[PDB]
Amino acid sequence: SGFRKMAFPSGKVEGCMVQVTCGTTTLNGLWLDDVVYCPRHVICTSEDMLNPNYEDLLIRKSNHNFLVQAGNVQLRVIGHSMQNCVLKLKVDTANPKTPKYKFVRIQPGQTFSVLACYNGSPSGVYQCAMRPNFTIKGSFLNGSCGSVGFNIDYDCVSFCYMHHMELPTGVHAGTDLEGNFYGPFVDRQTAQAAGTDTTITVNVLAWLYAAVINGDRWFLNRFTTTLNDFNLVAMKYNYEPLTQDHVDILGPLSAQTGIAVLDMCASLKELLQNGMNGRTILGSALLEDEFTPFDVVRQCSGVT
Amino acid sequence: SGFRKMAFPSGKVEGCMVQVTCGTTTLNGLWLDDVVYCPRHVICTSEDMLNPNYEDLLIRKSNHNFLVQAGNVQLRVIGHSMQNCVLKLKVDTANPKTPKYKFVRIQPGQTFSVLACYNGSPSGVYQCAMRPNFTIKGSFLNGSCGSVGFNIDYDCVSFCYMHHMELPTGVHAGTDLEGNFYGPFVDRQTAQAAGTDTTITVNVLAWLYAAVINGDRWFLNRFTTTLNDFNLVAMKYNYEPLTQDHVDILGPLSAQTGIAVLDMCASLKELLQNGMNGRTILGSALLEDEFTPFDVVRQCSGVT
Ligand SMILES: COc1ccnc(NC(=O)Cc2ccc3ccccc3c2)c1
Ligand SMILES: COc1ccnc(NC(=O)Cc2ccc3ccccc3c2)c1
Repeated sequence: SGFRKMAFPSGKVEGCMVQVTCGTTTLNGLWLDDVVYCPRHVICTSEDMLNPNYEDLLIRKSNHNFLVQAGNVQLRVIGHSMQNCVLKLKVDTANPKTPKYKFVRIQPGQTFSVLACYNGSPSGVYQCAMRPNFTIKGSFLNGSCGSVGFNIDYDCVSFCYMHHMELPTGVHAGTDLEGNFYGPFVDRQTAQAAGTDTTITVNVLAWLYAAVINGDRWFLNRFTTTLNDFNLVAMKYNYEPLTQDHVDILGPLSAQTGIAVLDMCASLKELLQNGMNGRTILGSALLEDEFTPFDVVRQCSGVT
Repeated sequence: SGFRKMAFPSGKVEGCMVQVTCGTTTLNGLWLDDVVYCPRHVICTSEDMLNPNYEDLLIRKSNHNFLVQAGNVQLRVIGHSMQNCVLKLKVDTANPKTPKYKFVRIQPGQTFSVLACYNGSPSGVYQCAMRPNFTIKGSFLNGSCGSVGFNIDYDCVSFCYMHHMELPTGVHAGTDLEGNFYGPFVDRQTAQAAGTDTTITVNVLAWLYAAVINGDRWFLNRFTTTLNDFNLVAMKYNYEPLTQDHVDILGPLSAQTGIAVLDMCASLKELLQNGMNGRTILGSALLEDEFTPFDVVRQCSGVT
């Protein structure tokens, strides 16, 4: 037993991290096959960020202006293009460490592991979730743009995120590996306030089921509720509406503990209205929403 | 900006994980050079665990009784020995993925990354800390024994922990890579209640400094304290005593924010006596003690 925010092993992804420099700007790039993916703002000078015209800026750039370095060996750039907000640098060498991969655009509420990088070097790995407002609460400094978010399906790396921006609230913005930002964020140095960050209700329910599996059962009561009654209380606390599909997704957790989904919703309603009263669940004093029901089932079974 | 429980990249460690089977028991092993390290309880049957005599049990075992598998290739065991609570299986092949390494016995309060494994396969990575009572709050299931705890000094992996036991409270027990358990734990299926788990005060101070760096300054007050006055309040809340060495360790964080260590102790005293009042610090509703001051400085600087 035990419950932790566990990230996927980062080994396969580490073998893909490279350093991309353009002018005085160095950031991280994802080297897959003979392509290096990186946030297109690598071409901007700090003044250009204020109101950038990426196509105009990119006209002044040639292949030899992008320095790509995998460890300490320099890679030769033989082509460059812009796809949405990512530059794809075709190199003369295919990454021999390229794992089996996919580019996925994840749904809000889904989780992924981040391999935070500086100068093409992996520094740390941690778990994140795409918030319902399309921001992520990561840990990024200057030099971290180009860090990637990913999941692993046994041996296939599903890249879902690339870090590009820090927002005024301290949260982060990024794109899928096709250069499209999640949400309404643009790669411009302008204040882009995020929307209301709602709670991923299904994830909280999955983590309350993980808490039951672990031995923390103080919050379980003798009450039940209905989807409609639950959503009246969830809406008040900025919780995402609960659907029958969410109830079905919770199936293996509801069966494992023997506790009905609606019975757990009733316990969540009482935690929302009455608080934790100084108590904790899985060592947390608040309701955790960054474990999808898949993460909980995986951790409480034995998947690798 | 942003603050997360970040683990070191697990790539170097993944290349060392193998599966060790003995009888019907399969667990994980650490393959470094021509040696495979594993918890010696791999030789026990579930009945043997009740009161094991490891030397007697190990007499009935030969090299051919230990099955070592690195991925899907079988490794040949040409020697076996017991060192404290770890079996060292000498194999005929040196691990070509062996990174530069060290075996360290960490101090209580120190942190490390865990690469949780099942059948020699890495499943997840997360950060842990050695509690002052020598337990860890990990996430382990059956098949996870032999999972390792480690730190990385640029390119050198310092292995500090090997998972062996789950304790009645749900916490875990393990050994350093020389087979000595941290704490008074023994590899026997007997109830071994842990001692009082105290709070690593210095780690909470480092994480309160990280919170200031991040923009969360609500808890900062106009008060100060002395080491002796702070420790009177810390003792009451089961907090570890604060020494001048802890104050010195906090140096780069105290300089970075400009806030004296004793001024931050005063804010910690008010958080202890008055609680959080429904507020949060770095998205947590309780005082986090699993970021050493080194982790905080590292995350709030740019180390890889
Ligand atoms: C390379 O350029 C990058 C990289 C990463 N993040 C950014 N972010 C921004 O510029 C957005 C921002 C953030 C905070 C503000 C705070 C106040 C007033 C405006 C603000 C605008 C730019
Ligand atoms: C291979 O053997 C292993 C592996 C991992 N953990 C264990 N742990 C134990 O046996 C200790 C324990 C835990 C919980 C109890 C609860 C009640 C009564 C006694 C208890 C004893 C043994």
